[PDB]
Amino acid sequence: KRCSCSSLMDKECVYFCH
Amino acid sequence: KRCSCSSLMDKECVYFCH
Repeated sequence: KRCSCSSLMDKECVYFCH
Repeated sequence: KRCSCSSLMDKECVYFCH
């Protein structure tokens, strides 16, 4: 992964980080 | 912060995550 999201419900973060 | 970056050299990750 590019990063680990603080909130797993933060879908844009999940998409960015994966 | 929004997320934790795998590399702090990855500046777009820093800007998105911080």
